[PDB]
Amino acid sequence: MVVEHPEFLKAGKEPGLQIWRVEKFDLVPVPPNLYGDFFTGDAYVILKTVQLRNGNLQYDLHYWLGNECSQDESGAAAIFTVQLDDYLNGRAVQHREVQGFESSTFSGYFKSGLKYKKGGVASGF
Amino acid sequence: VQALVVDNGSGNVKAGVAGDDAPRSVFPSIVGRPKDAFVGDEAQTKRGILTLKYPIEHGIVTNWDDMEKIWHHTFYNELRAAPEEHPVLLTEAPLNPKGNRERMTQIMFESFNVPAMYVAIQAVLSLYSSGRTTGIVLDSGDGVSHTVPIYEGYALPHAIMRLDLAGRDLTEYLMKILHERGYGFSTSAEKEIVRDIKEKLCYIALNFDEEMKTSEQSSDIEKSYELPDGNIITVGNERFRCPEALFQPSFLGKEAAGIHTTTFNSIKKCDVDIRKDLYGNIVLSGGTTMYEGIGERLTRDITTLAPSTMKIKVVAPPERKYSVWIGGSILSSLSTFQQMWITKEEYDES
Ligand SMILES: Nc1ncnc2c1ncn2[C@@H]1O[C@H](COP(=O)(O)OP(=O)(O)OP(=O)(O)O)[C@@H](O)[C@H]1O
Ligand SMILES: [Ca+2]
Ligand SMILES: [Ca+2]
Repeated sequence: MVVEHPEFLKAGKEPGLQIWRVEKFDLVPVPPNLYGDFFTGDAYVILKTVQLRNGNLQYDLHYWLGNECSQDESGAAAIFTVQLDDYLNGRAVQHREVQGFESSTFSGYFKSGLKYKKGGVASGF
Repeated sequence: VQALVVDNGSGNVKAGVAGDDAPRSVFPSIVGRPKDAFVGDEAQTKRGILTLKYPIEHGIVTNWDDMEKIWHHTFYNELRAAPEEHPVLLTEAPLNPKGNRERMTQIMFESFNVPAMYVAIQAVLSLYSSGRTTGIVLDSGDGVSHTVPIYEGYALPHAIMRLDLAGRDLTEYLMKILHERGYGFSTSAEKEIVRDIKEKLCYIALNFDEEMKTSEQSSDIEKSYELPDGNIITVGNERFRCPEALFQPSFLGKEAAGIHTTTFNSIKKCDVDIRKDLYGNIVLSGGTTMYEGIGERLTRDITTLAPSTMKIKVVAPPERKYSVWIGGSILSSLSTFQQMWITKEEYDES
């Protein structure tokens, strides 16, 4: 079986930006009103989908690690990244993003730039 | 249903439940049978009446009957879990032959009747526990050391290096060099004591030749250890000469390349376009990577060997002794794990 998940079924269908937070060993949508603000206590998975001129879709997967996130969260973010790439037939390029050292590509996804906030969802461990 | 996670080490088994941050059970990978069978700590307490055997050699299961005794002990005496009622995640060494994987699978489904199982490569689990999908893991345990390049989640099989130099060789080398000061540690019991001395007092020199110089100039090198019998032993330059063998295997009469050279060689086997990401993500795993000073020393040595355009970063997670098991705990906790395993019914009808 191709490994799937309801969020997997929604991923990469249209050009745009999709952000999930790791919560208790699961991949949970971030409310769109919060896009660009990241909890320092958490880990996130971000899929940027681009419609190329040929019609085809290009995928970049980024996993963002907060300075205070727990090991379950960073480990799950990495694994979910692999799984979502596999779901996309391996055609995503994967990128690790650490708080305060993110790529200019990742920063550029957010018109207001990247911002951080104290707190986060409880660890699953 | 909560999965059980079992890391099958040459030296110790690590076992517990998915979702824990550390294994609840850690015990020696030893089976004793009379001179029916005893496993782990109990086997060592009855070593006087038992012949002791290690069923896992260099990370590979090589005595299947005794390995089944270890797994029985794990489920029934350590965890008190019905194996037939839990999914199980089992680990395997890099480069484990598919035939060995099939044999373990057969035993789990047909001896233990596990309902579902997943087999994971140890080094991959460790990379995940570090929060990475790309890097090169240096996993040095009791019986084997491997360097395992991983790209976007998956090991690159053609680039993995196996090194038959690990912690038990280092314990034996400390036993040997302690004869210089008149100690004669030789029995299996004495070996466990020397293992503890190694873990408590050893360290890796930043520059070996300079450390030899400085340690000769005073007694500041000397540290003391209380033996079980109450006598105190004093160890000097043995403290850093012992793990130096990781870098200089000739110290053990081995012609093998050292861990820095091996890591370099492993990266070189990968195509040029991904090497930067490997050099920048050298992740240490396993008990034999626990020596103070290892990261700084590896960084110097790998920087020397690698092209000077590369950016060398050695990562030394604090809980790296357990990183394989922890990665298994995380993986087996995910919402998607149930789609990854093989079920007993599927296996039985293959
Ligand atoms: N703090 C320490 N310093 C040095 N060596 C250590 C330390 N802690 C454990 N070790 C050594 O690490 C080894 C055990 O490592 P580990 O548990 O990773 O191996 P394993 O999984 O049983 O074996 P393998 O992976 O080789 O099959 C032993 O040789 C032990 O003495
Ligand atoms: Ca959190
Ligand atoms: Ca990919």
